[PDB]
Amino acid sequence: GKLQDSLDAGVGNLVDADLAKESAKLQSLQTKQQLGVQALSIANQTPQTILSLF
Amino acid sequence: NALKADFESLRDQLQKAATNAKFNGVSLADGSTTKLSFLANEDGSNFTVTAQTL
Repeated sequence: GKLQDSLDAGVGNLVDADLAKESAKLQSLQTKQQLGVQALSIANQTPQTILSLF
Repeated sequence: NALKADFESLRDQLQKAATNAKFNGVSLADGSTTKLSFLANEDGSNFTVTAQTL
């Protein structure tokens, strides 16, 4: 009974995720994504001004 | 003789507890090996953990 839950803790040290860094990176990437969409829209608008030349 | 048989049983259970306690195919208690050397640096210098036979 000692060895079973000891090995369970041992696999838990190896497989389990670090939830705090995962949350930090999750909202970090989410805030980055909207700025990426804004950069996409601006890059699409950059060619639009060629019409003013003619 | 009864106390001697108790001594034999506890002595055998000591080996049964020592040999079977091993994580991932290796142990620091059974004495099968002198040391384990886990990583400590990006260079690869190991954190030596000397085995203590039980």
